[PDB]
Amino acid sequence: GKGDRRTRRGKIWRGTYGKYRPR
Amino acid sequence: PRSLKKGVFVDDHLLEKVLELNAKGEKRLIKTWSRRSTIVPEMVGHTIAVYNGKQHVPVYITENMVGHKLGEFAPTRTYRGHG
Amino acid sequence: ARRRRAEVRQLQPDLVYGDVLVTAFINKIMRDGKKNLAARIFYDACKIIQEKTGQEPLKVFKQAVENVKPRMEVRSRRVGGANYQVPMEVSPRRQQSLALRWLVQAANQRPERRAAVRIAHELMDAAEGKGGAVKKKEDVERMAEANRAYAHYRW
Amino acid sequence: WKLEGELRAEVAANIKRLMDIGCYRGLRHRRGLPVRGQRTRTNARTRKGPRKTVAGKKKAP
Amino acid sequence: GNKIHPIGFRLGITRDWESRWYAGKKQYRHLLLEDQRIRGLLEKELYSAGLARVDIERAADNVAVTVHVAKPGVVIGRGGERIRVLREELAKLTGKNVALNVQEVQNPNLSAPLVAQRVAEQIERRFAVRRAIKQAVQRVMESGAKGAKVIVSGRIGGAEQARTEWAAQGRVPLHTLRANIDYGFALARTTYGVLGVKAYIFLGEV
Amino acid sequence: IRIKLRGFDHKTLDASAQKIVEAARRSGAQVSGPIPLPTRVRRFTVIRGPFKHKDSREHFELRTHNRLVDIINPNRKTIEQLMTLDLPTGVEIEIKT
Amino acid sequence: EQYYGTGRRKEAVARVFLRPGNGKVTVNGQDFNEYFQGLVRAVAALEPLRAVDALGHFDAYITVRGGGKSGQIDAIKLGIARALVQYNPDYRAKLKPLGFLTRDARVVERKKYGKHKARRAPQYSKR
Amino acid sequence: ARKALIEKAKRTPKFKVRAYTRCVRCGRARSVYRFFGLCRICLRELAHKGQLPGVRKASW
RNA sequence: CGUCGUCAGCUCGUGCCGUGAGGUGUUGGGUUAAGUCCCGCAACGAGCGCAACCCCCGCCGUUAGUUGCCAGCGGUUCGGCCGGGCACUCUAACGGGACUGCCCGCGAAAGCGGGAGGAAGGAGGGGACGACGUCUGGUCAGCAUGGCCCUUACGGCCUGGGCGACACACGUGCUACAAUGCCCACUACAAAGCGAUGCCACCCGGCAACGGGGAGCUAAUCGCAAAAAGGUGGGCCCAGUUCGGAUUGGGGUCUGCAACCCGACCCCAUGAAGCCGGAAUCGCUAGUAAUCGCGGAUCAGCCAUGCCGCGGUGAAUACG
RNA sequence: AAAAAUGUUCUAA
Ligand SMILES: [Mg+2]
Ligand SMILES: [Mg+2]
Ligand SMILES: [Mg+2]
Ligand SMILES: [Mg+2]
Ligand SMILES: [Mg+2]
Ligand SMILES: [Mg+2]
Ligand SMILES: [Mg+2]
Ligand SMILES: [Mg+2]
Ligand SMILES: [Mg+2]
Ligand SMILES: [Mg+2]
Ligand SMILES: [Mg+2]
Ligand SMILES: [Mg+2]
Ligand SMILES: [Mg+2]
Ligand SMILES: [Mg+2]
Ligand SMILES: [Mg+2]
Ligand SMILES: [Mg+2]
Ligand SMILES: [Mg+2]
Ligand SMILES: [Mg+2]
Ligand SMILES: [Mg+2]
Ligand SMILES: [Mg+2]
Ligand SMILES: [Mg+2]
Ligand SMILES: [Mg+2]
Ligand SMILES: [Mg+2]
Ligand SMILES: [Mg+2]
Ligand SMILES: [Mg+2]
Ligand SMILES: [Mg+2]
Ligand SMILES: [Mg+2]
Ligand SMILES: [Mg+2]
Ligand SMILES: [Mg+2]
Ligand SMILES: [Mg+2]
Ligand SMILES: [Mg+2]
Ligand SMILES: [Mg+2]
Ligand SMILES: [Mg+2]
Ligand SMILES: [Mg+2]
Ligand SMILES: [Mg+2]
Ligand SMILES: [Mg+2]
Ligand SMILES: [Mg+2]
Ligand SMILES: [Mg+2]
Ligand SMILES: [Mg+2]
Ligand SMILES: [Mg+2]
Ligand SMILES: [Mg+2]
Ligand SMILES: [Mg+2]
Ligand SMILES: [Zn+2]
Repeated sequence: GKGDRRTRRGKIWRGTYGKYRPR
Repeated sequence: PRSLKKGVFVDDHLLEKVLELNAKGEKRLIKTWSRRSTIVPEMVGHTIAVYNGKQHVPVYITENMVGHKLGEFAPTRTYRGHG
Repeated sequence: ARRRRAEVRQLQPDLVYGDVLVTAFINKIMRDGKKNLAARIFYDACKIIQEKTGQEPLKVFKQAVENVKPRMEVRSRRVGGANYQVPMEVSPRRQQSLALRWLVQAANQRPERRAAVRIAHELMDAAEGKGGAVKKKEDVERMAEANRAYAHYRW
Repeated sequence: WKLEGELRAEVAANIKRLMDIGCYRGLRHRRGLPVRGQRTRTNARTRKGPRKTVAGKKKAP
Repeated sequence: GNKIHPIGFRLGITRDWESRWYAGKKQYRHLLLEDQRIRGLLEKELYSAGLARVDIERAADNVAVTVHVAKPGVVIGRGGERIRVLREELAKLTGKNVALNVQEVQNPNLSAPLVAQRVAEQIERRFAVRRAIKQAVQRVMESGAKGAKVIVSGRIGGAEQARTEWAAQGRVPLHTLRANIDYGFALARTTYGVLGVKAYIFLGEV
Repeated sequence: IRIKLRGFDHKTLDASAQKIVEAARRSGAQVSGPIPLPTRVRRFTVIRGPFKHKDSREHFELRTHNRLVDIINPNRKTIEQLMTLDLPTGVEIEIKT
Repeated sequence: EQYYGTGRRKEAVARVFLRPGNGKVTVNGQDFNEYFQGLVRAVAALEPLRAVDALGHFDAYITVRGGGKSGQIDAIKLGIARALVQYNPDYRAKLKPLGFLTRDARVVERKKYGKHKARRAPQYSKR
Repeated sequence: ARKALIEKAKRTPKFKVRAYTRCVRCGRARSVYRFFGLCRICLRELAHKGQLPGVRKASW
């Protein structure tokens, strides 16, 4: 879910990074 | 919050008021326009008059409100609801 | 259209069976452009029908489609100030398209979990004249038989 | 970690302290409004709940 | 209101830029503001001369203002002393090496910006507005142009109900891109208010 | 002996390119013909009206065309002559080893 | 010893090289079926030499950059057909009528202001 | 409250934060482009005038 | 500037008719996307419009070959990396190309139907372009400007506050309600743009935002960069759930003089409504819709899910 | 061969 910052999908939607979208 | 690499924030001028009052055997009414200042452990026991934009609201500071800014205790919006 | 007709879009025959009917069908399975997903669904269903009741699935698929083609359907007309149910036959184009539409549509009604099972099981039922897309086609043909009184309002 | 019942104690007592001291979030938790800078002209429906629909202003005839 | 500016519509087909030069991102604006500051100065100073088109070229520390004027003699002054009073005050604003050139304009009535100022000045001297338009369009056709249209908007003759007036002779294809159309606007300012004067001279397709 | 030219007008950029590679083609040796690097386009999309009329814009763009010219052998008979060349206004030249 | 066709479709460029061989295909050094794996529109990119019985007659060394995987596919379809006439022009009939020699210029229509895509429009609500 | 605001915008501020751009030509504080020192309106006027070197109406 | 409306229209000069308004022309037959052409005709011409010229996209050429490209021989730390080369792709300027020019058919003609060649055919697709006027439309708050009005104040500076309020109501949207789905891991294929107190390679710290080091790049060279749907492999098994991510507690990160009112982000926890939506209502005719991601302007930061662009995948249907 | 009533005052620029 794009609204779910806690997943790879939410971080892709906000274009930010973290443990849930590691670069 | 304020990045703790930098300190905790007092406008420096309001701080001067606090400790000038400490060394003198406080208290005194402290008017201020620094809602953006943190509450700092040297303030407990003082009553700081905070400007909500209209009036200078007084605020007696206790140990259990030190983590916060002074504008959290002088609200800026009068409301009362709808009727 | 107002000026001239719509020229029917010819599709590329699908690369497995070489069938334009398969292509139009896969396009009816497709959502949001995910064609390959819809290609896998139709093809993984094609396997299952070659399993359950071992038959050439393209022949089963064309029995489902054939048994869903509605030969008649009501349509609304006008004369004076009415909006009837006028029984009018279906053009062979609209015949095929309603089938493909109701095929996928009634297949997605079915309760099994994954799609190709839903697609395969409806095409198995519809090739034998059972299941959703049939009960819809038959039902449409039923309503037209009913309003055969307003058939004289056919253009 | 502290859990089920106990965790909810430290959540409740924190909100409690926010309302107790008169913190703006305590005023927010009192009147049951947002506390994190969201707008309330529209929405906030999670925090406020089912719409208590009221009459509106009338147009002239 | 729905008509594209005929020069902006043509820039690169019929019309060359008033200011032509290159400058990277870091000082395009600086060169643009200095030009705007220059053109205003001259469009204030050379207004009495019949200034029609200020060309501004730029290379490196020296700006080449080629000014186009109906009456060049009133610009140069006495053998180049007014031209020198400005070649300096330009440089006082330029800081650079201000190359000020004057250009003879063939037929002023073939210069839309000029005619627009004349009709603007005439209805500032309280002339017949309608007549001032037919007068203008006529001088242009006489002067050989393939078509002319002159428009006046505002409180024509001080009438409370503002109004547009115009006249046009020959062809004025605004949709045609190969059609050289000198556009020029001048703003008339009177006791009763402000008025707009649009001149469209069809010079002839290329 | 590299030279790169830039400008908004591409017509002048090209004539200011060929005027260079035709020059060093007088005192040889060879030159590497004017390669056109990709244009760097800067757009501007603004509301056509001064007020409120959001769904109507007007597109502009700033075209910064790019050309590179290389003269393979130095030969100071052009490393003197090129300085005596006539490049138009809206052309910016960069020359590198 | 080599036959070439250029295939363009939808920002996707293709340089296909028809060379005689057992039939194997390569794309960007990767093998074909390793590159379009599980992309059922695969075999459409080779359909040219299905109307000219040369399936196993040529190996192919293909290059594609830009566009997308299916966009490259129709570019490979176009170049393979393009190279076959470049092999022999008698092949043109049985290739041109079957739409192989033509390049579909269907490209994405540019977004236009006041709209959400090329033509999709903001929702109308009278009042 | 325009001229004092076209003036104060120039004057260097007490803090770099208060630095806001403002059109050079008309003094508009919104839709000001860094590239020109102009606003989106003035951008259109100077452009159409040809006084904007190298910019033409784009179409594609 | 919007609008009607890219709708096919609006008119003028002279002549003719009419006491006059005004009429004719501009109507009529056919035709076209078009007042587009044709034929007719007290009309004969003309102008604003329409089309065309212009920009992007599709085919070929020419000129070009680095930072772009590598077909073939040479090496090769096996990376177009070096020799070398510009063939190709490309980049970007100048050309060519389609004109109903050809055939068959119809027709008085204009055209229309179909066929050929051709990458493209009937205006090839998309843009730019908006007639006379209309709405006393919109904007004195972008600017300009007449008049009315204020002058230790309706001017000016500052600090704080407000523009973010919230019993409610509408518009436009984003995210969902799940299995054609969700999740982790590996693995592919874009275009267009931006980038010198700028973009940040790579390195260590950190679960992570980010921090500290630290190259390259005034950029077809270094970077933003990961494109994502997708593919492959595995997990979930129909549950208010491994759907959904609102709300809230706590813990931090950064920009900034300063995030209480009122920033974005990151981590732990929390895990709402929502099981596909009443009356009603919107968009879209093809690389369109639908879906997927990417960039830019503004910008310290950012409340952008907005706007303007970009490519990826890619349908349905039009009887009437 | 027709489902459905109405539009405050002055001004029409
Ligand atoms: Mg989704
Ligand atoms: Mg709020
Ligand atoms: Mg909008
Ligand atoms: Mg291209
Ligand atoms: Mg798209
Ligand atoms: Mg002002
Ligand atoms: Mg600012
Ligand atoms: Mg600004
Ligand atoms: Mg007459
Ligand atoms: Mg008479
Ligand atoms: Mg008459
Ligand atoms: Mg006639
Ligand atoms: Mg008439
Ligand atoms: Mg008419
Ligand atoms: Mg008429
Ligand atoms: Mg008549
Ligand atoms: Mg039309
Ligand atoms: Mg036109
Ligand atoms: Mg060449
Ligand atoms: Mg009004
Ligand atoms: Mg005023
Ligand atoms: Mg004003
Ligand atoms: Mg607001
Ligand atoms: Mg509602
Ligand atoms: Mg939104
Ligand atoms: Mg909504
Ligand atoms: Mg930026
Ligand atoms: Mg980025
Ligand atoms: Mg739950
Ligand atoms: Mg429930
Ligand atoms: Mg859950
Ligand atoms: Mg989840
Ligand atoms: Mg918190
Ligand atoms: Mg804040
Ligand atoms: Mg469920
Ligand atoms: Mg629905
Ligand atoms: Mg349409
Ligand atoms: Mg920003
Ligand atoms: Mg917010
Ligand atoms: Mg974005
Ligand atoms: Mg009736
Ligand atoms: Mg009544
Ligand atoms: Zn401005």
